[PDB]
Amino acid sequence: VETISFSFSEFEPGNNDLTLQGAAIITQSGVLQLTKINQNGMPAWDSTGRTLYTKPVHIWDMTTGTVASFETRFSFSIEQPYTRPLPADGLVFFMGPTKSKPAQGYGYLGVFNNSKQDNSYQTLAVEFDTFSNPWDPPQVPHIGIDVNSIRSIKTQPFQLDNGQVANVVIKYDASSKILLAVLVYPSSGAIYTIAEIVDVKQVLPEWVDVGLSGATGAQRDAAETHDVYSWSFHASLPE
Amino acid sequence: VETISFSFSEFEPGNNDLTLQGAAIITQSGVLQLTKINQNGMPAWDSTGRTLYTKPVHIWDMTTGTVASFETRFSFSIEQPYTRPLPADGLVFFMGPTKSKPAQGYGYLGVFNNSKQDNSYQTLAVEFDTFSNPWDPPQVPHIGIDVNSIRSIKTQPFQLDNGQVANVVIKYDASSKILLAVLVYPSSGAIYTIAEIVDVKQVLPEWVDVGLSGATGAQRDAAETHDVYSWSFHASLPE
Ligand SMILES: [Ca+2]
Ligand SMILES: [Ca+2]
Ligand SMILES: [Mn+2]
Ligand SMILES: [Mn+2]
Repeated sequence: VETISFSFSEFEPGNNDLTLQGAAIITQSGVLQLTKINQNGMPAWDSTGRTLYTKPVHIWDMTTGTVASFETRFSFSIEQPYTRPLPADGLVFFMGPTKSKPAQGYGYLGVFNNSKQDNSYQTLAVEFDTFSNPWDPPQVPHIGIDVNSIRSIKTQPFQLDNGQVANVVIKYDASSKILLAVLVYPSSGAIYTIAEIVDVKQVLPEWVDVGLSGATGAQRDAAETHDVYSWSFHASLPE
Repeated sequence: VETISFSFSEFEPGNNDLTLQGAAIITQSGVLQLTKINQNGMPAWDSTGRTLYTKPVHIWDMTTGTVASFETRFSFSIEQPYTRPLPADGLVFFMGPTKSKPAQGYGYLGVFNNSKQDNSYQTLAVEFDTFSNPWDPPQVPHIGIDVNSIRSIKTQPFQLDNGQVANVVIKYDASSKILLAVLVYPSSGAIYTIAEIVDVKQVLPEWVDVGLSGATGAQRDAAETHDVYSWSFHASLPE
């Protein structure tokens, strides 16, 4: 069995096990700010940032046909400072081709480049979407499972507890092909769940990079914070 | 669309929407004690109790072939007073034939009668097992998905936070056939998940009763509390 795992109780500036991209920044206090926070302490619009675990994950083996099961956990906070314009756009956990570069920002969360379902993306993602784009359900924010597209194969609305820390748990069981996500707000006790069938073997390449990405809006002040406090990951590939 | 739903933010003695069976009683304080609490304030062994919702639920329709999606949530607490003998046995949420009475207690949790996988049980359930019987995984407590058998088709160990309140969320999406269960301990922030594929049409009858059940051990002082503070349920049958 081939296994890989990491756990950051807090983010460490300078730890090479994590690559920062775009506006992404790790504060001295240990917080990962995916989208730029201005001098005045407020989230900047037109911003996109990501972080990738430096080491690639062996998610499945073509020769043997085996597929790994995995789980990732992280705590994050989103603070929407203005009543208008609407806030945007969200953050997301993603898995895809190794050594990828940030894609289009805004509603594409830095992971996609358009709103088409393309197998060439070879990406699987769990989003926490804050702005309703033409391809989105009307309810916002919402959790969404993305398979080779920003257009979720399934979504689940949830209420944002402004500035409060949300605990997220994502798990994929290769035998049942079930990918599930759970979001918990310890502040209010609220619990949300979403799940769907996903055959990673039909989506992702054998080796992938796992990461987090966030993006703020296209017009002035259509922004919000996309801070992450901790991130753990584990994958087990049977032989 | 055929929909049904109920929500007890608390329990009240006398409310006839809930049928109490065996040792289960609703205290003046509004707490549902599935298993007998003696006069000295401790849990009695050799006790089995359950509560059923008075009205049946239309889970699926043979003629049209339509299948209902549902979700249920509840809060419970288990207190294990002694170091020895081991505590036992657990509580569980179940869906099965209407007009049912409590089955065997102990490790069968008042829902099954043996350790066989019999289609005649026509029962689906999510247990929170505190004792490890011969058919169980070695770790207890554990969550488990039961399909016509006390021998779970899938289990998930978890740590008990003694006497603390656990928040449970169980959801079933018929289109994906996914059955998910989540447990959250507000006290510690701990989150546990478990999911599996279940085709209710191959398991349950068209109409079912939904309920909760708890049981204590077969030997003196092999017991624990099985209190439920709240319970909600909702189902929706397409067309
Ligand atoms: Ca969006
Ligand atoms: Ca047991
Ligand atoms: Mn979306
Ligand atoms: Mn068990």
